[PDB]
Amino acid sequence: EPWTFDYGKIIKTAKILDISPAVIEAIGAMEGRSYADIREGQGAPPPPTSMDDPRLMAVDSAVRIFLYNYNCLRHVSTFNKPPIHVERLVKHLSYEEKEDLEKVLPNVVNEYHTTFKHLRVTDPASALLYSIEFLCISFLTLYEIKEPSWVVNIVREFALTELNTIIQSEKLLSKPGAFNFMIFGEDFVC
Amino acid sequence: MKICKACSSCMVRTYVDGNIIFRCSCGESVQGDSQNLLVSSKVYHTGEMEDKYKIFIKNAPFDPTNCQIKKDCPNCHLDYLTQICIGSQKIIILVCRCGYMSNRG
Amino acid sequence: AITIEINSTKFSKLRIPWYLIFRMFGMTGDDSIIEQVVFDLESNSLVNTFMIEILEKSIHVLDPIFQPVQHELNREKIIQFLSEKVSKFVSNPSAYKSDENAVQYLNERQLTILDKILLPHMGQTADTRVRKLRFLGLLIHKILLVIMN
Amino acid sequence: IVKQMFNVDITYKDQRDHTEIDKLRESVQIQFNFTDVNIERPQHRNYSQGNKINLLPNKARLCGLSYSGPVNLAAEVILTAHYSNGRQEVKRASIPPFQ
Ligand SMILES: [Zn+2]
Ligand SMILES: [Zn+2]
Repeated sequence: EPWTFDYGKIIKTAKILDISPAVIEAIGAMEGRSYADIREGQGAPPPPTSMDDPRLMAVDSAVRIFLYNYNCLRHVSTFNKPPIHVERLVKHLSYEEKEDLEKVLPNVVNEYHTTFKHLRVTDPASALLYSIEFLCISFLTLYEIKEPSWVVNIVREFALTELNTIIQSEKLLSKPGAFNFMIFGEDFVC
Repeated sequence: MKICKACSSCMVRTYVDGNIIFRCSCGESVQGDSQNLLVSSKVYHTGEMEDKYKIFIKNAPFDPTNCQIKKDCPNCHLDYLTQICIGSQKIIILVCRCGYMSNRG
Repeated sequence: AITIEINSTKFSKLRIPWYLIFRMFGMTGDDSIIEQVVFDLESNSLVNTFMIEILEKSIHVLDPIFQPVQHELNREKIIQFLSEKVSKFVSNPSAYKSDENAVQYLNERQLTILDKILLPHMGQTADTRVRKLRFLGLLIHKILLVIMN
Repeated sequence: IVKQMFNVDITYKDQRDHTEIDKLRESVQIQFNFTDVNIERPQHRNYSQGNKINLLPNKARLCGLSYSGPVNLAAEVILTAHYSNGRQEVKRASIPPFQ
């Protein structure tokens, strides 16, 4: 099945998470850039031209952590002690409801890995755009869940927290602002 | 190994139900019978197998430091052949740049 | 366990699990990390089988020092952990975590250090991280080739 | 080696607080590189207060001297102060060549 880039999904995701659309497209490209310039689209690197572009791996890693945490959410019954990011969303659910999470929640992986590898070895810019669009599509699919009602809040909060954590992690690799260098207890900082 | 379909990760084997139950750290299970009944492998004559010297044997005719003998090639009828001696059994292989190989190799 | 220890001016005498080096540069998928070593994940072969068993075993081996980040799939957390374990001046491990700018500073310093002292002959900028990962996979492949005699 | 491998960027904690700005300041960042490096031919002084003259290797061998040439360095220092308000003050000084 042919794929084409859809910037509308990124626009919608930015609207949902209140961040600028340039923040989403800068995933994996925030290094050596202040967040103020990132959110305004200033200094955006040109699209990748080789399969050895670290941006492709970075966006693939973001999609991977999203999918990993989603699968962790869909299999809480397996983990005797579920992960903290998932634990706080299943404290008010019964064992029957936790077991029902596997079948209720849709699988959003689709064919991401094979398509991404094919694009990476074929079209790096298409690979990056596809990874970002896939992340946005997965977030929208998790966000636009209406049935059953007892899972809508869970999936919505999980998707919001997951994408916010992803953006923050990509933000945590950007240029730091002014701060107290002596916050690390020591006489010197290098 | 088995790669998890959601997150590209290796999954453990954990034979429990009379078959292999591939468990991932993300909770995914694949069952996966038939193809993965091989648990352990060990080849005891490595360092002397065919694929150890495959590239070398392919490149042997073009290597100017390889021994040559005055023997006719049955394919292109060159008067000389490259002579190789690999392994602890001293397997003699005659090769040519035309692609001829002395049966073994 | 397959451990990689990088001895440089910035830091030394620290054995990191091999897959964590690949994860810090964005290559978090185990299949892609292992593909750097075997060069083909869907080839039967004979060296590929042996290498795949070794790498699969090495991924799951528990490390005493890098225990918390061993199963982490987010590269920012691994970079932060390495920064804390490497930086001389970070003697207070909890105070700086409150400040986001401190975390960003540690991450940037660690990324710069890694780009400068991890295979500098293959490049010293951030454009050659994936090429460095390919070269590291090739080195591990050669070592495992020697291992199998 | 001097111009590329010996760039300094170190931030030190402010140790003085006997002033309002002194309490405001908590760190100063010292940053300097070297711009000109040159090694001359071995020299020596005769008068102990005179001009340096060429030191020939035989004199160095006899007197136990060192056949060593002067090293002249030129550096550019950038000092940056930090305060608890997000601003920074930069004092940029250029060091003239010195042995
Ligand atoms: Zn998984
Ligand atoms: Zn022939």
